[PDB]
Amino acid sequence: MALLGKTLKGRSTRPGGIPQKRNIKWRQLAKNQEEFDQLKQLAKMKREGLK
Amino acid sequence: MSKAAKAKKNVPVVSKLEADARKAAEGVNDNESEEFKKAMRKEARALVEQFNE
Repeated sequence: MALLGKTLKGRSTRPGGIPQKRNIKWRQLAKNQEEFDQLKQLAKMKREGLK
Repeated sequence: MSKAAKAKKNVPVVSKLEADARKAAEGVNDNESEEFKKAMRKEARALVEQFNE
C-alpha cells in the first residue's frame, strides 16, 4: 500500500534574492467587507430605478 | 349706527386629537436590504431586454 513511485516531482526553480517584507498590512482589514458590503450597495439600488 | 357689544367671549372646544399617530410611526431607519437590490437588478435587465424587442 506504500510501495508506489508513480508520482514525479517538478523542477528545481532557481530564484534568488529579494526576501519577504516585514509586518505592514495586518490592521488593514478594518473596511474590507464593509466597502464590499457598502460600495456594492451604494449603487446596487440603481435598478428599481429601472422597472 | 348701533353700539357696541354684539361680540361675545365664546370659547371653542378643546379637541386636540390632531396628533393621533404622527409619532406612532415605527422607528425603522432606511435599512437598504441586499435581496431587493439583486431582485431589481434582474427586473431592470428584463425590462431592458423588453425595450430591445
